[PDB]
Amino acid sequence: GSNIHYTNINYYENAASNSLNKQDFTQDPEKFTRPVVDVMKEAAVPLK
Amino acid sequence: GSNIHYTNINYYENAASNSLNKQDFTQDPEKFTRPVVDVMKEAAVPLK
Amino acid sequence: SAEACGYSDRVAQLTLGNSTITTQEAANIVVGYGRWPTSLRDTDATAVDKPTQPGVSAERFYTLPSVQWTNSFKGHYWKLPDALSELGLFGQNLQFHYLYRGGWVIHVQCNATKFHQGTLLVVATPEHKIQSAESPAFARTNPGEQGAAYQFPFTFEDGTALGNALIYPHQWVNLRTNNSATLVLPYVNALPMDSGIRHNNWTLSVIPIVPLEYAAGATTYVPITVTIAPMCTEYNGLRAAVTQ
Amino acid sequence: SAEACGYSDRVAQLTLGNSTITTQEAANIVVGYGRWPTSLRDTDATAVDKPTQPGVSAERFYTLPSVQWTNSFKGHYWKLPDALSELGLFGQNLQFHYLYRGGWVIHVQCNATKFHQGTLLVVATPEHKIQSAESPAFARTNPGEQGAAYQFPFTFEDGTALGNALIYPHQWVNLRTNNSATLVLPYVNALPMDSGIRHNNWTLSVIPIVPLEYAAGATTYVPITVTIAPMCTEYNGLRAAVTQ
Amino acid sequence: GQVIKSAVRSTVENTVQSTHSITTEATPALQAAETGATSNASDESMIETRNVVNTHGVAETSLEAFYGRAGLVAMFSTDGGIYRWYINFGEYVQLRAKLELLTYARFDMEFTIVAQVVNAQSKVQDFNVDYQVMFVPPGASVPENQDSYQWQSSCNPSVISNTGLPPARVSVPFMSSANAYSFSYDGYTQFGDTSGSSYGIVPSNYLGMLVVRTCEDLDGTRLRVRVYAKPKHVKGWIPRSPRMTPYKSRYTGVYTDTTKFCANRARITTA
Amino acid sequence: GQVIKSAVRSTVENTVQSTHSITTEATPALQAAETGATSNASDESMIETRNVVNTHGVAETSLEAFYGRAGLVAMFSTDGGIYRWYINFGEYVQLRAKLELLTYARFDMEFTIVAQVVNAQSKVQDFNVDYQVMFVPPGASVPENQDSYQWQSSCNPSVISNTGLPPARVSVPFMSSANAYSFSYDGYTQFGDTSGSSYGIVPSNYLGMLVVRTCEDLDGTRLRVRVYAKPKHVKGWIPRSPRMTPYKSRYTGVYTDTTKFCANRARITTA
Amino acid sequence: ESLVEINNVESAEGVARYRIPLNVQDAMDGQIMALRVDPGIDGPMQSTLLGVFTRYYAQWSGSLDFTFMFCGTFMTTGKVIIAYTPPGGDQPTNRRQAMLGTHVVWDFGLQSSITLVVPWISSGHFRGTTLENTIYKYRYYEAGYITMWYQTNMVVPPNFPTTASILMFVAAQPNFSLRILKDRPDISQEGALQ
Amino acid sequence: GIPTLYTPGSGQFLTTDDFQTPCMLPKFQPTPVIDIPGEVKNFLEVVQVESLVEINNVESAEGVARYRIPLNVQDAMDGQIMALRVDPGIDGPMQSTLLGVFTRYYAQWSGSLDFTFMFCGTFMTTGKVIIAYTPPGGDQPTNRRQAMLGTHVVWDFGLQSSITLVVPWISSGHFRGTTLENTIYKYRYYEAGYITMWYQTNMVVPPNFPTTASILMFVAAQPNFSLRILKDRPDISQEGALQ
Ligand SMILES: CCCCCCCCCCCCCCCCCC(=O)O
Ligand SMILES: CCCCCCCCCCCCCCCCCC(=O)O
Ligand SMILES: [Cl-]
Ligand SMILES: [Cl-]
Ligand SMILES: [Cl-]
Ligand SMILES: [Cl-]
Ligand SMILES: [K+]
Ligand SMILES: [K+]
Ligand SMILES: [K+]
Ligand SMILES: [K+]
Ligand SMILES: [K+]
Ligand SMILES: [K+]
Ligand SMILES: [K+]
Ligand SMILES: [K+]
Repeated sequence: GSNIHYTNINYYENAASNSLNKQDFTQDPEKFTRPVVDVMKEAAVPLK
Repeated sequence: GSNIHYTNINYYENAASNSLNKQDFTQDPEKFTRPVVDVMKEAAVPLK
Repeated sequence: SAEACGYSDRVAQLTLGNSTITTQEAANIVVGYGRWPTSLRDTDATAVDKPTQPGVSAERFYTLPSVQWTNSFKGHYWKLPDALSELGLFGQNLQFHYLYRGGWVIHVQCNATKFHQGTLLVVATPEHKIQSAESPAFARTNPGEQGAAYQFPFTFEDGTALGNALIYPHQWVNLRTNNSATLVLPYVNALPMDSGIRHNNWTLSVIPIVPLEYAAGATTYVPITVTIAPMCTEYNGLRAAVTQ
Repeated sequence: SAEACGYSDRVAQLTLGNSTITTQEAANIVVGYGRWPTSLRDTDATAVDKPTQPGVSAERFYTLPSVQWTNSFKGHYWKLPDALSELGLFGQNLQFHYLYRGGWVIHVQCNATKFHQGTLLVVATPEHKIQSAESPAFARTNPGEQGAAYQFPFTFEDGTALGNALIYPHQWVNLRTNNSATLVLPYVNALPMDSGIRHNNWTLSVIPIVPLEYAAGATTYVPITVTIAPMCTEYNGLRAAVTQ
Repeated sequence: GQVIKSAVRSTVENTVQSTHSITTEATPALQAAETGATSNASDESMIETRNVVNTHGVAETSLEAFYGRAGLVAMFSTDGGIYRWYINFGEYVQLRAKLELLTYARFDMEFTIVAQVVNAQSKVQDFNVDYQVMFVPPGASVPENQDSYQWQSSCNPSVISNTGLPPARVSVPFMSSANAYSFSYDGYTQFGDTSGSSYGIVPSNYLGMLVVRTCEDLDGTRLRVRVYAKPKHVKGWIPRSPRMTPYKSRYTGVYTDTTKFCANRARITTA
Repeated sequence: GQVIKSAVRSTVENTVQSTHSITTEATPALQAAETGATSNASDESMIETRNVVNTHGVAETSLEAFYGRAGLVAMFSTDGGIYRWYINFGEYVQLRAKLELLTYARFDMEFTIVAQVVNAQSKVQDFNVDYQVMFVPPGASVPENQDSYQWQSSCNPSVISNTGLPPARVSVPFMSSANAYSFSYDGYTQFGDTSGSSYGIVPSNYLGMLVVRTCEDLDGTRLRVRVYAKPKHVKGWIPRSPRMTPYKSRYTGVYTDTTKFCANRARITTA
Repeated sequence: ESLVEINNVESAEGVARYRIPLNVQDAMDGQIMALRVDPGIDGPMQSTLLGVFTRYYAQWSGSLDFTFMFCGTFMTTGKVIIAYTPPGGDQPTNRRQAMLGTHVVWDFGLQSSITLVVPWISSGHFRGTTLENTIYKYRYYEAGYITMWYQTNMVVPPNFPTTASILMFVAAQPNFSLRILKDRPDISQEGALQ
Repeated sequence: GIPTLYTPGSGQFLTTDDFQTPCMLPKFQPTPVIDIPGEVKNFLEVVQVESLVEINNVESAEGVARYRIPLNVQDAMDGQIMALRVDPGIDGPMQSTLLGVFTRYYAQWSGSLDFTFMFCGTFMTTGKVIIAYTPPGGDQPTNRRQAMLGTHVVWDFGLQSSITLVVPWISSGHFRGTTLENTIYKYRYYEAGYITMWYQTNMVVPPNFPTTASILMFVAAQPNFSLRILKDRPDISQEGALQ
């Protein structure tokens, strides 16, 4: 996988010159998968 | 032989980019040479 | 006294499930790569369903049909788990599940007399390919419980030297010394588990390197018997029974 | 809210092994004699061999062939473990062992519409004998997975009153109220374990007491389906497979 | 106004061992797609699971990993020693389809230029020649000829290289007048005009043109040029439904109607 | 479950001085190969030895030292300006035989590409031309021609270089879906098929293909390409019996039977 | 979740291809549908969100969420069984064989939908996204089948529609991931666009 | 830019070079390393494993028979049983062994060698044999008396079926070339000596017993063994590319 240690010095003035971002994480997808006002717990029925 | 001191900095993001490993040791070969359950000491007869 | 004097006793007893095997002429016990069978670690596993672990119903000794050490005998081999795919509950669990993982305890038997001479190499080879033919026959890659006769022992059926098969877990049955070989084998694969009907992890070979000879008039009919026990097994991906 | 208000919710989910059953019109869940299935205690056991406990490979839901609620329908029954003796690994473990012990989770299904009326008694009877004939036919005492049709429902096939079958664990599928019945059954016998090929501990009966009727023109084809899961099972006395 | 949190993860979710469940209380399997919410039934609730410490990463699907590589955006040959390319990513479909997976996005870009000389029959030549690529922002005068005064490029940025040198390469910042580029625009380019040709294009996405020439005249040959673009430092918003029909035009998303996406099979009951 | 330890060493074993031994107790020389164990008789027990502080290293036989160098894996010439090479190491025997010394192995790889132009008579030309090597994973569309759209390579990784530049070179990680590559597989490629042609090959070892082209058309000449691979960061398991017969096929280990490995001599009693 | 183009047959055009046909039966245990679960192969899954992104990669891993919504009248009842058959053989031929695998029994009611989780059950940590055989022999990676059968029957009142539809949704679970980006095979062109 | 001066070697492709290079898939995350038995870190672990010597490499011996050293009841004393150069990397009986194959992947070697022999006659078959190692200087010993002046072991057939003769590392230099090729390099300089076997007494058997028996010969590297300078194994070759 990715190296825990490696050179990370910027040689140029503008950030546009920098190499690619190295975060690459993901986030809870709820804003897309469950964009609802009322919480609907997994163990209960959705509608009542 | 190998140098006791020398540059060891990774310039790339992925470990696959790194240069060759520099360990190169060997290990006790018993798992291949003597994979037996009962210990058979060098000074004794093997079977009794 | 054996552990005290630093030697291996010639007698042995192997007990698994409802089966017990004994021998009074063993030559120690080999444990492949110095590793006993082990369960799949949570950090190595990938299949998410809770596995089936049959226990004693499958982890016991199964004796296969004997093979005769004939004058022209070139050797015999059995694929694992193929050889036991239709035997007992081990076979049933193997058929009903997509995935299987397990180790083995192998006991090869061949007794003669102090008037006979001969030597068998008993070797358990990981990923042993039967590739002497342009297009390998299924009957030879998966011979089942009957096993298959060797046709190319010198080249180990795979284009390598028979004499170098010693790099794999093995023992010898040298008639003047012992009448049995015992090998404990851990699961080996590049995966946590695999299909028991599409891949054989180990191949047990019994090959005569020193032909069977004897004092004139001695018993000429000398069988070789293989008894194998699955050990530390687990299965995933349950469905209807499927065989290769 | 259900446990707070003191009522039973009409929805239910039953999950065992790799199987999940749901219903949105249940009528609580019955647990026979108020007892969930339990393992054999060391103080009750007699067979000395270490038992086989297959786990999820056998403790899961098996759905049997459906039965039609015909105009002349008198009822249908299935013997346990007989009905599952040839299904999955439960069947294999039952066949390969002399002794078996286990409980059950039964889910009977029958949906119609709010335009249909009818009522089925769903009862699990311990030691239910089919003794209406001088010499009972094996086809009726052990009907297998297909089950057998009732011929004498009023006398419960055993010389007792159908109306008193309520003394046994049961529920009703009254179409205006529910479309399924669920029963959890513990192992019951006068012995710690017994043969699964010679004795049926329970018999599941589905009997129409109020005939199926409906508004003219409604769907007339109404099936009844039974899904059963072995639970907390163990086996002793391993050998080759044997069926009755 | 955000009522739904978005915690970050660096690995996929583990699996925890689960046991049987026989109840009228918990019913994970029952769902209602009408709500607009994706099912929340977990593996552990539908079957009995084992423990799986899953260390699989999520890096290769990040926006940076998905978009962070070069793709062809322009390819042409000079005519009279010059070529004018309007900067837009609709000519070559691969990168185009990728960008349209997002509604809005901010990113810097790395442009790489690969050029070589070809003859009239389009046969490549081993000929080193100096070439100039000049970025002409909207409003600046575009040179008409290979030797026009605009090539002085005292203000317009230019990159001069040689077909004998490695590909030229320069980074560009997020240049839109907007706060993000738009890869879908349901509107018109100007007030007072509702012609179809001015629909679906956001003018702020067009930053100008690249004009290319050989510094001196080639004798009978031409300069072949390929321009590649690589998004960097990507920030994106509002995922979109992927393109499911072939592209037909460079500037519009017009398409040919279809009655199916995947090919047919004999019957729905045979996989 | 490991009952046999594997301590590491950085030098071979020393020799310690020993003296004579006349006893019925210790018998180091007596062995029993039937046990499956290699003799444990030491030099010091078989003869009278002197002290030898042996500083000989063990580095050059480590997996990294043995495998850590480039070897040819592909060599071909374009046809119509293109060539499709299925990534596999069975065509050239040297590296192939090395890899088969292990059953399973994990390693990254460094690929080096050396290319030059040759004419119809296979005579090398001093001609600098740009070439493109595109990695096409299984499932992705493989270009049919030198100018097909797939060369846009917006997602597929590509490396574009020139025969006038040093050899191209890129590293690749351990890419198998498995937890190690397998150099011996006693099984079939799929369920439901037991034909010999689907035996002995583990599909996960095949990661795709490399398709090569010259960016523009060569006039009557072709591109000659050699691909070298160098394993890096090697981890290996289960040593295997070395190949002892010539290879005959690229995808199978089929061989010609033989009655001897080494050549014969007049008699067993004359060395 | 996005819709699976499940009814991909000659007689179904456009929107109709998303509907799984259900009808009042006059026989028991009948089959309703079948599909390979592999998310990246050509077929009903290729045009889904999951399918498109899976087709942008060479390998995948993870459990899959297959959700179904019944769309008949409020008075229309029924029970169906949906099963996942791990690999090894061919798709199950009947309900008895299918129910031996991972499955869920769905009862039509107020809660209109049900989810069948196709758990990640694989020999390796990842699978190839294509099952292309002729060249790579990737049929090696087949993930199995999902089949649906009548558990009881679809039942309706007098004069009601005797046919109804089920919509099929699919999505990746939280343990799903993809590796090795590759060009989506569905996006192509002849000449440069003008 | 920082002023630089590029040097000779620039642009070259040394197959044994060791530089860092850009990765084709910079964000790729490999499958986890799982527990697999038999991990090997150095091939010295392999050459220390005994393998059979193709010792009876004569016209009359084919296949498996080539591993058997013939032994038979004698009617004369002090006779020879076998002979072999001990060099692990030269063409001959050793070339197909594990030790031989790896030695053939290198140019130089050092270390003691383990030669183990297993008797395979009947339990009633007895005998004593002497196995000797003759350090270099002359030709192989012509008779048992000459052979016994060197390093040796006297083996008595019995319950313990095998015996080990350690061929100790006795060399002028710390290493020896693995080939004895003379015409070009004159490497005959490195010859390590000979191993010979002789009847110490005789093979003796009861009435009607097989009067011939076999001995299997094993060889492996000792713990002080090492190899240097990797080279292509001469046994692996091809004409055209394989299809
Ligand atoms: C002097 C060197 C020349 C290098 C090229 C500079 C290019 C500057 C323009 C940058 C604009 C890029 C963003 C375009 C995004 C919109 C795409 C579209 O909708 O078609
Ligand atoms: C864009 C630059 C191209 C560089 C080459 C990339 C190659 C990617 C494939 C890597 C796979 C290597 C492992 C193969 C090992 C299996 C060998 C075999 O069994 O034949
Ligand atoms: Cl496909
Ligand atoms: Cl297919
Ligand atoms: Cl030689
Ligand atoms: Cl010589
Ligand atoms: K158990
Ligand atoms: K268990
Ligand atoms: K995790
Ligand atoms: K729910
Ligand atoms: K979900
Ligand atoms: K030392
Ligand atoms: K000893
Ligand atoms: K040794």
